[PDB]
Amino acid sequence: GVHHYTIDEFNYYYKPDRMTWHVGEKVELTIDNRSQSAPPIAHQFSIGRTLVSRDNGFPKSQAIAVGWKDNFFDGVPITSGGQTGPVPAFSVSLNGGQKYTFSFVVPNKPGKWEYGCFLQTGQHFMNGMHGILDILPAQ
Ligand SMILES: [Cl-]
Ligand SMILES: [Cu+2]
Ligand code: NA
Repeated sequence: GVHHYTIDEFNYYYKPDRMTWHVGEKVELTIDNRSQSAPPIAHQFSIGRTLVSRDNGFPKSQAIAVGWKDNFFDGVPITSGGQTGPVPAFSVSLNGGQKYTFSFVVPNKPGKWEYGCFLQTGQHFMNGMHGILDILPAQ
């Protein structure tokens, strides 16, 4: 069947912050921006590998996240309401209280992926806004 997954966004973390899918699973994923602040803030949800950070040539106690080198959803056909097809550079951006639901088949990309928010020049990411996606081979 279609498996329903929900990832809630809060300042500055995801619930759940860990998720496990199998290759070939039918997934319907809802990203919901449940920002609790006054005012509430926008959040990003991107699945990728290999973190890119800023560089200025000086060392940092905390590297400033700017994105993923590898997008998990590259080539992955997605359905969301009336639209079907792959989305170039797919990332989910939501104002406070907006949600977005989309469905796909988990691609043959096994192993450890990460999800993250790069907004406010990586301050959300530095504050904890990232999680881990494990892709298991089809049983
Ligand atoms: Cl960020
Ligand atoms: Cu965020
Ligand atoms: Na988002």
